[PDB]
Amino acid sequence: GMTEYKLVVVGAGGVGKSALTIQLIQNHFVDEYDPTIEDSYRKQVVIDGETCLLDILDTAGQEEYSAMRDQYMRTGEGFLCVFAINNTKSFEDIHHYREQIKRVKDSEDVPMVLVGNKCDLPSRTVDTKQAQDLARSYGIPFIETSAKTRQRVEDAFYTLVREIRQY
Amino acid sequence: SLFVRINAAHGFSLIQVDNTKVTMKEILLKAVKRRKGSQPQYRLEKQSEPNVAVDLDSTLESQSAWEFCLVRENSSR
Ligand SMILES: Nc1nc2c(ncn2[C@@H]2O[C@H](COP(=O)(O)OP(=O)(O)NP(=O)(O)O)[C@@H](O)[C@H]2O)c(=O)[nH]1
Ligand SMILES: [Mg+2]
Repeated sequence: GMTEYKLVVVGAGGVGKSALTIQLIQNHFVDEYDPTIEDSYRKQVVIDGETCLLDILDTAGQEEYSAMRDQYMRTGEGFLCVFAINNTKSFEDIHHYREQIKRVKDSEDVPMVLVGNKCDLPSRTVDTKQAQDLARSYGIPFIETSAKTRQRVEDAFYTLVREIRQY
Repeated sequence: SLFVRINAAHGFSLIQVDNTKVTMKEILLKAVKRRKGSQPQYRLEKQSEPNVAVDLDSTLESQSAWEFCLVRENSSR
């Protein structure tokens, strides 16, 4: 008795895709690093006064499961492209995710947010304007999050729903 | 890598397994911890055999299946 939105969290291994998802769904921070193959979580939420069902797909950063991307990228309605602010390699890796999503969607615009996670940590190797400029080159928002402190976690997921509703 | 699909009340989880000698108990415990957190009693059912609990002491190999439903004991799939 409500609309469902299919959100997908992508990014390199260890950036905190699972931690972000579990902080949103369960209000809990996962300390362990248990690499994901694939997991989905559904939760009823209120966004801008409107109740809806989130269907969040948590995906693998490990290259061993890269063949799965074709499937989930086709039906995903909005994407969090996550890197960790202390890992420039994960920032580099954003492009290959964005490019594969673009190809599968025949170069359409797709609801998407660039997420720089682990903003609670003191070590920062990705520059703020560098990240803002990557987001601007893709035409998408940049949001700094922490799955540990919950900073901007709802903002990141709810922005996708706001975009899906308008598109 | 080998894995099994666990269908639960609010989504699915793919659970890695080293081999088919793993017990069904080990799979259930991994699925519950990921999806529910720290600990209600749960059972696993074969996808093609609803409403029957799998023997948790048996091996994955003995089940001849790679997809299971995770169900709270007072509920159904
Ligand atoms: N300090 C801090 N640690 C975080 C944050 N998010 C995740 N972590 C930590 O980073 C590690 C990896 O997190 P996880 O969510 O498993 O990463 P992932 O992107 O899902 N990895 P994979 O692609 O293998 O599934 C864990 O130890 C987790 O606690 C965060 O915002 N801050
Ligand atoms: Mg993960």
